Amino acid sequence: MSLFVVNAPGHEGQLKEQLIVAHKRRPLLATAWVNPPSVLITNSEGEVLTQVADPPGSTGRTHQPTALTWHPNEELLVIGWSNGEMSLWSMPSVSSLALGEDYTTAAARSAVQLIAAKAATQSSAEGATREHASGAVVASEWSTRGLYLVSASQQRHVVMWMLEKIPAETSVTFKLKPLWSVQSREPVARIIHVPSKASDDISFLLADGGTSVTAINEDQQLFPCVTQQEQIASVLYDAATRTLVTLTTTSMIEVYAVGEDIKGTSTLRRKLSRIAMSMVWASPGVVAFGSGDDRLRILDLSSGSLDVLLLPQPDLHVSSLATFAAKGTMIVGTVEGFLVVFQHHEASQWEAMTVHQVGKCVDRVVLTALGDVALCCGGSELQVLHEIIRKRAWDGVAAATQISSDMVVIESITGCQCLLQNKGNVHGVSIAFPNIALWNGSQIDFYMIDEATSEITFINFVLTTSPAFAIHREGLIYVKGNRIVFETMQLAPIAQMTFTESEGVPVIMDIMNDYLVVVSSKNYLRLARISTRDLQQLGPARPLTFPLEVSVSGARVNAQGRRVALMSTLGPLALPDTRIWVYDSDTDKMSFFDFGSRNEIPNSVYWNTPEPNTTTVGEFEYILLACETYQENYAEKKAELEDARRESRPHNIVTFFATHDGLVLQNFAPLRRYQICLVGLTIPDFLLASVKINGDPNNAEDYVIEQKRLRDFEGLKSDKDVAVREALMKFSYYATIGNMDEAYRCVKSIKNPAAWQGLARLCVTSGRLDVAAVCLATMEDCVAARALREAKEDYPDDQDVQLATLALGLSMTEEAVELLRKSKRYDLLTDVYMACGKFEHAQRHSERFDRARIRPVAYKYAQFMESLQNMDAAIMWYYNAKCASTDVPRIFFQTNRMHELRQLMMITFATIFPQNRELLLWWAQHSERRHNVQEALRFYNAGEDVYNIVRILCSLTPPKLDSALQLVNKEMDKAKMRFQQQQAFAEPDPVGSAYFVAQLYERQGDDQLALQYYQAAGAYRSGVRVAWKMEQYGVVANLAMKSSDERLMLETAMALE
Amino acid sequence: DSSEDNLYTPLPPGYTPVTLFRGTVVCQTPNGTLETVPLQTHNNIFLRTPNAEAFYNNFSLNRLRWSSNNITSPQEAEDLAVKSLHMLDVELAIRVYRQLSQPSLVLCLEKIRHIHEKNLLLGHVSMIMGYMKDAQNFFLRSSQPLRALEMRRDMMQWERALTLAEQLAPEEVPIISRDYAQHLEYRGVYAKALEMYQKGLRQLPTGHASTELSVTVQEVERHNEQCRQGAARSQIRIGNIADAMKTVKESSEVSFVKECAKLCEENQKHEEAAQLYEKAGDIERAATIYIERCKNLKAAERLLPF
Amino acid sequence: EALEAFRAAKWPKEAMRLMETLATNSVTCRKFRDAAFYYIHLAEEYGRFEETEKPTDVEKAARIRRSKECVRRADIYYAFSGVYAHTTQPLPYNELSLFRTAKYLFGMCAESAIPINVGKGAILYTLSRIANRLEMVRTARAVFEKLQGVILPVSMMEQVDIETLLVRSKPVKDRDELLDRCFRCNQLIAQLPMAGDRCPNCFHPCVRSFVNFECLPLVEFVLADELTDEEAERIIVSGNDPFFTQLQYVLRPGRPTATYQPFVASADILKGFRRDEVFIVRPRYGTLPVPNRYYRLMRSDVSVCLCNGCQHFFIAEDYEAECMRGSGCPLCRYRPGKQVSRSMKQILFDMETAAAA
Ligand SMILES: [Zn+2]
Ligand SMILES: [Zn+2]
Repeated sequence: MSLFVVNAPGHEGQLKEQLIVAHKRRPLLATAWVNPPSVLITNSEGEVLTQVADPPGSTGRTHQPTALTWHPNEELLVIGWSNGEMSLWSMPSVSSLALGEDYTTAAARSAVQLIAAKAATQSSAEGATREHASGAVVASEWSTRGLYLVSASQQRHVVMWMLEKIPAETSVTFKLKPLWSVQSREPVARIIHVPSKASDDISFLLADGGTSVTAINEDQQLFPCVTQQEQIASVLYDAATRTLVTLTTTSMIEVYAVGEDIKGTSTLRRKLSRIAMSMVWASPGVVAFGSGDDRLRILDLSSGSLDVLLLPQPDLHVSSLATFAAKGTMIVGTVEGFLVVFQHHEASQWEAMTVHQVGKCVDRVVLTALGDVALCCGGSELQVLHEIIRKRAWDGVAAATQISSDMVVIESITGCQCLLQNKGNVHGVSIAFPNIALWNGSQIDFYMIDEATSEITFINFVLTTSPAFAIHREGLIYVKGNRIVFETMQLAPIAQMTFTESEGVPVIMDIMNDYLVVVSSKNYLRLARISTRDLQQLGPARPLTFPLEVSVSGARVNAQGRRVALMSTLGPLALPDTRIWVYDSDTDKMSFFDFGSRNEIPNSVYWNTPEPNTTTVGEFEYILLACETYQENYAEKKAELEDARRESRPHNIVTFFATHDGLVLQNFAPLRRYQICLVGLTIPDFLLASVKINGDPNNAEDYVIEQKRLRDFEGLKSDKDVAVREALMKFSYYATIGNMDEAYRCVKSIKNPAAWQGLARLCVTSGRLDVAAVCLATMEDCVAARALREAKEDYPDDQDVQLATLALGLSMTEEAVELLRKSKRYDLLTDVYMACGKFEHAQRHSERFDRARIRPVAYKYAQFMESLQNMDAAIMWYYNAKCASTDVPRIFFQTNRMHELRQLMMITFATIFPQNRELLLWWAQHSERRHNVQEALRFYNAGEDVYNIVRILCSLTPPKLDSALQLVNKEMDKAKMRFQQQQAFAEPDPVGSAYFVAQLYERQGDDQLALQYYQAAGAYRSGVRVAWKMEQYGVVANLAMKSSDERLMLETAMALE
Repeated sequence: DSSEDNLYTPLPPGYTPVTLFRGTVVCQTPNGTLETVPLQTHNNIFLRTPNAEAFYNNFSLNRLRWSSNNITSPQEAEDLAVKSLHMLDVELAIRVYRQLSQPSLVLCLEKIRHIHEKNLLLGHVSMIMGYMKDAQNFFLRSSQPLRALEMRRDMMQWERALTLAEQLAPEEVPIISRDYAQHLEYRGVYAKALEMYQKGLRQLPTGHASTELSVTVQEVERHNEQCRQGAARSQIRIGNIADAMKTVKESSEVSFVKECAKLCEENQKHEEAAQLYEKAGDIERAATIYIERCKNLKAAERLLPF
Repeated sequence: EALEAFRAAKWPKEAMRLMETLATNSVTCRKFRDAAFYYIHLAEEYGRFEETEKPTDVEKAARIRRSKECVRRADIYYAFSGVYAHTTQPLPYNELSLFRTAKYLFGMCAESAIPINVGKGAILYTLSRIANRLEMVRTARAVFEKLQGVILPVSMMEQVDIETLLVRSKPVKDRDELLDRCFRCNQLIAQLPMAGDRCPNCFHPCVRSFVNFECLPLVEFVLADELTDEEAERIIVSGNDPFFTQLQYVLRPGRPTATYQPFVASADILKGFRRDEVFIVRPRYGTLPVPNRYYRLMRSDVSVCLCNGCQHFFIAEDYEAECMRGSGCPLCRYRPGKQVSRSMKQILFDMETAAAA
């Protein structure tokens, strides 16, 4: 998280939209004002250096500065006025003094820059009004090497100016001499330069806002380069690839390739689907533009594909654009007053880094050399915004968090809260309760905190420019020169220590409890112990090795003064780095961890901060490190809806265990949008600064010091016991290092079941089971214990299913379903999906992966509706489970809805039920129960159940033998059809119903017919008993052996005798 | 918001009620006409919309399955679930708990949704709610008393499990002790571990010779070997040296004798330590301990060539 | 038919997965006949390994135990199908067969953990109502006082209260024609069978039929450690009750009656008897080595048969009558004289005919 400190140096005049100029490399900035017309020259951070009034020789008339331009290398400014004159503002160079290299601090360099700019000179170029024909100088442009100047007036004239850098006795002066006098069609809106070689030649382009883009070279002729059918709006040029882009007022863009003679050939032509359109270079070969709408548009010249970069907030309209190619940041300014900063990791590769709300109509956005954002807003308002990190501090009693340019919220865990507004800005904050101190560059102001009356009593200031300072209970430590001085709150000098220039100047100073860490500008680190009288240094300076240029930006020290966490930045532009550095001074070892693998960039890193008069803190609590980084279930959500309403780039609070064997990743925790920042670590409680309920982040009062328990400290809300807490710390440490046996040993002495559920979760994540049985048995959770025991009994060869069962018992659902996806067990996964009240997921999983447990899903839904007593869906879901022969009749009979079933079966329910075969057979059986024989026969015929029809027909009085014989012979013909098909592919299938017919003949003496129909039916046992009748015994053979029934053959062998 | 006053419905004056029917009672006017007076107890009990009063009226009248239709807050769902378990209605309990994010409880309830004996179901419900003594009593009075054992072993209350196993399962007494002994080996307590390992010996099963009998015999043998190993190791831990050394020498496992040989020096019984060091599988460390602690050169003279 | 396809090509892994999934589906959907069929086939296949693998002895014992568990589950589900149909559906039923089924379920439901979707309330209600209808008044009041201690559906308590209050009248005497008889003890089983359906005097589980669950004149025993199965039948063919002394070792006062003591026979006993007097049951768990069980046949007027795919006992006339339903054995759906190739082409031909319409 970052915030833009705002400097708004007012001027008596009115600001101009496009008249802000920023030097590319030197931290300089200048802008024009009118009535009274002047120019304000300021540094990158926004402090005013100088102001320059009307050009020399003016006869009482103030002249409006109409054009400004910076020299690409020299700290030289050129100003074209409105009366035809031209002036050059030049300050004496700092390096001409040939002083020492003691300018290692920004404040000293700013001071020498200011004292150099005080004696600056504004020189007049002779005869400028003659060359511009008494016309206002509309535009100006230096060459790439800064040797040639081009000026354009309002009288349609273009003049070439030669720069002569002559040496003098004390400095180097500059003379501008006119060379040409070139006529233009219209006053030139923009002058661009083309270099001969990609990285002294004459190659310029002039755009006058009309239908002409006139090139010019050393030939002194204004030959056009490219002319289009419409009036041009703007031109955007890439010097490295010599790529020109012409944009018209009608949302038309053309891409040209500039040759040696400044001639363009069209290769990419495109159309875009009051604020004038703006267009800037987002990346080499990638152009970003906006048409005053809510969307950005990004064009890739290499591929020709145009994408739209969306803004989630409606009503926003882009007003101006700028880009910083060094870090890849676009600064979108809006009419409302919203500044959006985009940082690179074609539209999918960009992201919104941050959002800022200045709150005024942004006329123009400019970017200085160091990355500061100058803003012309409100017509006559200049605001320089400098990105600084959120300066937050915590001592052990209260937290002081910076939330704006100057507002600081100081709040304690006891309920005390107060607001601090510094007279100047805020750059550093140090708290050692009740002492508070703020550093704003030039001076450090230290006050007290009156907790009883919520007052802040100002003690005093020290006029020091040290970037490193720290206030303590006994006094304040601040750097002054090459030395550091530790004093009291009443400016009583207690001690001081001095360092040589070869040892550098301290840049980082961090104190906590009674330990101090000092880091210089050349990676020199010193650790010391503060006392009541002296500062006992522990060892000499130690160099550190980092396996462009690495500069350490921050240093934190644990409460032992033994291990140091280090934040470093890359390059002179201070690009944040994705590495955390841990240094063990006692063992003199250097370890690091990379945040690039997690796609995260850190902001701050914090050690554990023990409370005052609390000496029961072990070294495992001291080695813990915390850092902030940034990249069907209807009665379920309402339980956490209170938290969801308490909610009214992602945050990652990540904690490591700093080990002498290396850095081990302990735990990770996402945050929410109302938890703005982490102010420090107070074991076992995170100290996230948060906004209150239904609050606003920009409000100063709307801030509370929120305290959330660690993810490894579940179930410990008393925060009183010490032995349990330290044993849990050791358990977490041994779980992270993988020493699960020592974790078991540590939790064995803990009577809190929270340690046991932590160990059970560790067993889930480590594949341990017999220890997990003890974990479940210690928490008095017999449900999970018996579930694990049955899982072991049912699956003795699979530990994955047992682990999934344990995780499900431990309220770990997502881990369990992922494990069961890994473990192939889709049926158990479907059962779990049903058991969590998600029948839609069960249906999808059944229809996608395992298409064999969809009937259980339907049946379980039917039972769910039956218990819910929504029978309208219960009946249709019992039908969908293909169990309409046992359950839908049951659900009709039990609810006494028999009349509706009778009406349904008499022939949404009537569309499906009457034609179902199983329902018809059930109703036939039910009517046969009611002795309604004829209705049963009718329904059996409608359901095509030959066995039951033959049984009833043969059981009737008189027996309807003819139709029974017809059906029996039809089934015999079907069986013979099957056997003939089998033989053509190369004793048919017996027909059971024929058995009944034989029984009739068995009661009528028709022995031969009874035997024939028994044999056709497959009644070998009855075949024997009917073969015994007259005399035949061979027919007894070939029957028993067909059944492979040993008893039959045995008995026949006995009976043959 | 009360637990001692019964709710009262004010009957209109001059009424003698004669029949309650569907929550409404017919009261006879002094003229003899019958007028229907509705009880406020049965208010809105035929309404299936999210109304709290209807849910409470159904809840009080044990209309639990009907009240499942009308639930307004998750707390009311929790009340319905705990009451449904309280009324021994597991079929409704599963349906309610499917909407309360307890998949383990639902899965374990689906295993007991079919049981109907009130003692056994009462014991299971008591175990689920966390009333172990009542659950044990119900299981003991039910048709499957062995559940009363399984709750103790799963909770590893080995004293109560062994107390129950003395009359329920005579053959389960050793195994239950053995794990206990192993747990005792974690606590530093070895004196009662000796008794637990000694009682852990299982008599040899006898019967018809087959694969099942052979596998049971092998399991009994392995259990006996583990019990004797633990007993000997704990004997060496406490100081019973001579008794444990015979068992150590009888076996052949190298790791077991290696673990047993370490603790003999602390009790100043260096003769058995000397005997075990040479057969521990290493001679260099044995000779180092000889020359540093034992100082018995006669034994080291034999190990000199190696 | 995909399960039959898997079993035709051996492949035990996918056959196991499919059969277990089908059995679980049938249990969850209360297809108790289907569940019994799937479970008995799972027990049959649990000893079908791959030919390239030689299983260990421990795995063999574990799979034997799982096969016996599946056999017990299949028996319980097949018994419970008709009782559940009578309890929850207005369907035609037999009375004496349902009574004996209820007695068997009561006997074998308390032996071990009851399988899923087999309820004690339904079986107790069925037994009570049938005993009241068949005037088994002493049995009716015994099972009613047992039924007092289970849970019944919300539309059953009033009726069961009325039934159990009315049953307290009438003389306390049960009919001697519909009582189970233990041929081992030669005594009628007047009291309800205990856990495992065992005789009060002998603790031996009675050998019922498996269509109407009526008792059979068979006595179970296991051979000693020095006998086989092949030679016994041939010795009996080549050429008063010897077990009575063993009987005197069972019901004699002072003898240990905590657990059932099986009858034991040696080679001396397996001689000098009738050829058909012995029934040899080889439990079909596949290729797993399991010793055979033996049964003495007390009487000859009752015909008993064994399904070649189940080796359960059935009444021969009732087995033949049930085989006409179009499945075969009611528990196994087994049909003799079936070739794997012909039946495997039958499903293809049926698919062709179904695709035509
Ligand atoms: Zn008996
Ligand atoms: Zn069979």
